[PDB]
This record gives sequence, C-alpha cells and structure tokens, in this order.
Amino acid sequence: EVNDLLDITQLQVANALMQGVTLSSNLNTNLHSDVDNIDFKSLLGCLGSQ
Amino acid sequence: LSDITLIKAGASRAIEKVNECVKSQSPRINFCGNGNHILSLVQNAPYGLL
Repeated sequence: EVNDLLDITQLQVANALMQGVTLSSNLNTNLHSDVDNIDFKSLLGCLGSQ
Repeated sequence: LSDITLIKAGASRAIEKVNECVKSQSPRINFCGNGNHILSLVQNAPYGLL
C-alpha cells in the first residue's frame, strides 16, 4: 500500500508536469537553446528525434 | 490512525473543492480538475463524495 501510494504520487507529479503541453515536433534543442540573451543551454537538455 | 490522516487530507481537499468549485467560483488556475475546468457538482458516494 505504501509503494502504491508512491506510484500514484509519481503519476500525479508526472501528470502535473505533462498536462496541456503541445510541442513543436521540429524542436531541436541543440539548435534552439537561447531567447533574448537568456541561456537555455544549461537549463533544458536534448530533445527532438536525432 | 495513519489512514485517518489521509482521509483528513482528502476531507480538506474536498472542503476546498466544495467551497471554490461548487459553492463559489474561484479565479485560481489548475486546482479543480486538471485545467480547462468549468465547474463542479456533488453527490454522496459511499464513504466519500463523488
């Protein structure tokens, strides 16, 4: 029961992180890691397809 | 005695849901439901609420 509480806790955390987020399919984070002198190279890692 | 704490947490969550979703209309975001939320109703389910 404790481990199932942990499992549904992790799934609530993951659904809070992942509800309502569309994405660009052509998002290449090694090409896109900056917007207006703000450094998103260290913030968000690799993403895309390749 | 440990499970009454989870029932009291669910009681406080349904009290705040009764107050700000059903019994009034809250300007808060991502609390009732999941986001993209409209309103709520209530119904005495066994040993809880629905």
